[PDB]
Amino acid sequence: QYSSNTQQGRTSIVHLFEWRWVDIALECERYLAPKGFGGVQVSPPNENVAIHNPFRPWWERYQPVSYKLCTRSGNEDEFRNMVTRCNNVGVRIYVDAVINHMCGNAVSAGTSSTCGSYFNPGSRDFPAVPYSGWDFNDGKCKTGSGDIENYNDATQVRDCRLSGLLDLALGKDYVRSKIAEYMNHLIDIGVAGFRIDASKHMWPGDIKAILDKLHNLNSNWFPEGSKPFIYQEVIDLGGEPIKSSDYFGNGRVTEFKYGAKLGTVIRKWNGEKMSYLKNWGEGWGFMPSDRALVFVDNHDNQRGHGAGGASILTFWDARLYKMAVGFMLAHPYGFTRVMSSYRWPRYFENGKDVNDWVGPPNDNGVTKEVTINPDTTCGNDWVCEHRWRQIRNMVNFRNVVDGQPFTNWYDNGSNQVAFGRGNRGFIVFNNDDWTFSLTLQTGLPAGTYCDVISGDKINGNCTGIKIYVSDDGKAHFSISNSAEDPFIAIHAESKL
Ligand SMILES: [Ca+2]
Ligand SMILES: [Cl-]
Repeated sequence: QYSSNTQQGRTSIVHLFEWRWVDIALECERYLAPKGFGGVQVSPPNENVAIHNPFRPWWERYQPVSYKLCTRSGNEDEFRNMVTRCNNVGVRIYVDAVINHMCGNAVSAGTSSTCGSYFNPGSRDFPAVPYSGWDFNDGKCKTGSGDIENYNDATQVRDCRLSGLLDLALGKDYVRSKIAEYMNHLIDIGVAGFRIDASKHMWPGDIKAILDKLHNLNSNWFPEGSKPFIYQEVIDLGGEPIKSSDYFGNGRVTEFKYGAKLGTVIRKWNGEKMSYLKNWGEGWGFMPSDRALVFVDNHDNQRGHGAGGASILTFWDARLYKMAVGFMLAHPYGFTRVMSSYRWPRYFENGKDVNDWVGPPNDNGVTKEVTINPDTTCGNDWVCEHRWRQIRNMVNFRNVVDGQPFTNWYDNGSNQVAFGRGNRGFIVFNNDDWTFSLTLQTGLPAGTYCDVISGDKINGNCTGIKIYVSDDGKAHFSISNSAEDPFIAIHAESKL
């Protein structure tokens, strides 16, 4: 479950949050494939609750009604069509598996579901699965409210309702099987792995028992013996009885310390400065690199939702955001996930975004397609951070330098740093209030290199800044403190 299963030479997965299957399918063939992306994390593909108050919030997709592959992103035909087309061009699909619970216990019974299935939360009735009262932890939970009341109690965090969400009895073989059934449906369709939603709220053993029932990946695209890639969502910033390491047996785990710390550093808050990033990684208290699923922000924290703090950088902070993502993509630590979002009508009430619930761009509830402007940007309020040249070129930078060791690090004691990856790449950052002008050892072979942040290499020339690495591997860098993108990057494939 530790192998990404991505095509030979691809190191990142992008989260196309709330995107529709047909758009992802197209996105794979026209952009993701030729741009070297490894895979796409898709929003939950199973039928969820249609919550009309508020109007179709993004979080309704985290409230299962059944395992029918029918959502606002598309039906089963479209889902299968997407997986096939993406796999045919070397781009993998990773499913966000919401298996810890069904919907909120207070949701009204009826057919307000993305596929019309009937369900009765009050009576614990989900016939489309089917699940009955016998399949939830109502009698196992020992709290007075029946919900999770204290995270200092590892047991209730696992057996009680997460904010009211009906907690599935993952200890029962029947439930474990119904879930395995759903996941094998996805695997057989072509899925390459899963993001396991709310991993902290399930015993590491129940998850395992579920994974033990899964098929090997589709043998038309994946080698024999291939197991689904597994990265469990566990928010652990320390201090809790539950640790991210408790899940290393099932696969990789989300490292929420990564984004929180990088953001505080890049924003230069709490006395942090980029020069401190020289021992970035385990040296900062993070989990082992071979188990970490890193990212700057995710669909949750870019909204402050159960977020890791205000330090989290997002597309709203474009300039600093690109530096954060660039550094992550260049640093060998962990497996990188790039975020891609939609712009919502953010409105504050003093540290309160009352519009953080707003779902994806839509027309009366129907998710809007992703239009592609000529400058390769996206319309209909889709941010598409993964298409920003600075991020897109850094995704390839990670591919190019893959396997090379972190070396040639330099820092000015403040916020001007630079480091390379073996003899295949070198990146430079200036986050100080003055100019960064210096000759640095890049560890790269002599030549003229295109800065892949400012431009691209095309027809034996650069469209942006050019860097000249002399015979001893040294090159001059000059990044103004007021540059729109205060960082430069070059690698073996950007060389003329
Ligand atoms: Ca649970
Ligand atoms: Cl996540």
